[PDB]
Amino acid sequence: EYTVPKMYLKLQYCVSCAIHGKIVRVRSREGRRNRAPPPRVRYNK
RNA sequence: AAAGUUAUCCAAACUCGGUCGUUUAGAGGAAGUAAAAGUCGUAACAAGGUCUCCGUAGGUGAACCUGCGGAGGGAUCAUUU
Ligand SMILES: [Mg+2]
Ligand SMILES: [Mg+2]
Ligand SMILES: [Mg+2]
Ligand SMILES: [Mg+2]
Ligand SMILES: [Mg+2]
Repeated sequence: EYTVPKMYLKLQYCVSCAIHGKIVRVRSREGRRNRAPPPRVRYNK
């Protein structure tokens, strides 16, 4: 039995390249002030 | 005791030079405002199609472009061992 190793990276972007690669996107005026991380899907349908 | 006369003082006026202020002529050079049915491009306002702007330095017909350090008045108030 073998376990393939992992790889660890830390990418970091300017804002101009952040929303062209769809890392983040425009939010509404009221929804802007919400800094909780998005809830990742834990059921996947 | 009059004309006249000697030496100081108070001094108008003229001549030459210096200095300050106002007004005015000038070949040529370089800007601003307005008036246009002008010529050549399209820098900015939408991610204005290379995100925009600030200080500094260089370059190009013209708007402008590029290097170094900033700012968000941005196109992100946000990504977990
Ligand atoms: Mg003159
Ligand atoms: Mg003249
Ligand atoms: Mg431009
Ligand atoms: Mg802009
Ligand atoms: Mg704005």
